[PDB]
Amino acid sequence: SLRSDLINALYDEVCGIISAEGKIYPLGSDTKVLSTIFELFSRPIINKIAEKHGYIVEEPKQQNHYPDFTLYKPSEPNKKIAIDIKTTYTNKENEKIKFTLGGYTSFIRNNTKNIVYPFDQYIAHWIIGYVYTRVATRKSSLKTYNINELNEIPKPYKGVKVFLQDKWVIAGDLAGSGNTTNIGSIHAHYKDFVEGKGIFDSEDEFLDYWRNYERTSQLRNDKYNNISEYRNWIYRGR
Amino acid sequence: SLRSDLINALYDENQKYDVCGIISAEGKIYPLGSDTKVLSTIFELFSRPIINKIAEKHGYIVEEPKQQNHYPDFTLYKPSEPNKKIAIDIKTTYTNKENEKIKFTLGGYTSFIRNNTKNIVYPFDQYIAHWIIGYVYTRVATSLKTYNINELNEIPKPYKGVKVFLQDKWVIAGDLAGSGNTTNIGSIHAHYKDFVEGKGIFDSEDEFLDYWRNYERTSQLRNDKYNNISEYRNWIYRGRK
DNA sequence: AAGATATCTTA
DNA sequence: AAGATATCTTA
Repeated sequence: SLRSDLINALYDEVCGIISAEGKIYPLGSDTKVLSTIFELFSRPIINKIAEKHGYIVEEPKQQNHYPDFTLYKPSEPNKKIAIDIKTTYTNKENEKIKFTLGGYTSFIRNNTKNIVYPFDQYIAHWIIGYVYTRVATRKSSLKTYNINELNEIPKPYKGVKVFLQDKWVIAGDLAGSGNTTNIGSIHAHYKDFVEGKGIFDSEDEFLDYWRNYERTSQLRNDKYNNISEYRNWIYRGR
Repeated sequence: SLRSDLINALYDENQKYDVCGIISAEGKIYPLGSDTKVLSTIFELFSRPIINKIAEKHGYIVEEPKQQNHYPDFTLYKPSEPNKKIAIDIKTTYTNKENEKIKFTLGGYTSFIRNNTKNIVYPFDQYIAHWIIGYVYTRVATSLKTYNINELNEIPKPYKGVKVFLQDKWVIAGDLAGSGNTTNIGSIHAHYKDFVEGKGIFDSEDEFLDYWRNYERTSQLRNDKYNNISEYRNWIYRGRK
């Protein structure tokens, strides 16, 4: 399928930035550097596979718009797939990780706000999750290298494990961010996201929970703070 | 001096080299995207080597943060003068037309400029200078195809007119917010050359710091207090009340 | 001014 | 949970 192909290609597949003159500057250790590194790394892979499956690939023509990639075949343009690259680290393998999966106050409550095409034209919402182990930056990460010095440039990451999965499967009930209100993924191990061991029962339960989520913890206290407390709410009448 | 050196280096180095992509240890080159986040990381990893060239030339030690969200991007100093560090921070912005006014988000106003050791590499009071290295670039029209080692020139870039400057945070800060939920200090909204000429609004770094330490998070709690420089100055005049 | 995009630390 | 890091957008 398009999916079996994509995840199969991502799996089978960086030391720094290069300039037109020839200089290559090393990478920094902050997450803002890696996110960009992974997003870019993913761009020509998602486009090669999409082609293969007669899909068109689009990107936000406008900034601050979800998702990183919009996919669709010409014919059936009302059936669009949404792909989003996410990124998180890990200090030591096996540890539990979590992802921030998007705002619950935008394209999930308003159909046009902060998204390319109306929320309703997307049939799927995948999450290509990248994970990496943190590694302290190097002094040598501060000098420029040359095309032939390449195999010597250190990187701020060790072992990167990547997974692909439907958003709601890996979504949780705990908020991913406080002030910028983000949906939070499950806080589990890597293969739990890979085996899709989530907590929500259906796509619609996922949206029902988050679409009904209150910002102010006070209002949330007597509404429902988690999955458990949610279903009760359900059995009471909402 | 260290400063004029840094500036002159950021000019000449940035005026001749263009970053057109990321590279793999094996050879493959991946093009860039046209969105600010992508761009703002480039100019960040780009300056690091220069700030390190010149700092070394003046015998200054350089240090990047230890945690993933600590200010500033670099801490300079002489071991001969510890409690005297220089803080450098790179900011980015964009313009559609070449001759527009710009504006940067100069960090938070409720973190370290309000609390000594919150979100900063070393206590705030251990810094003498706080510079900003601004990068203004120009958005262009927008590829998704991997270019080989011998194809650097075909690689299109999504920016067309980088302009950098180094100036003091306080000199260029304004009386308005740069962000709401992320409580950021706003810079002056002015034409590029003004950031270079230091045509700000605050009379001293002393006035800058106090404005931002009393700025109430919301217009409502503000109106009775103060919403700009003139109102701040009347408030001060009226007896900080 | 006020909230969105992404992701993290502090506890 | 909340508030930090950066920057944008909308009104």
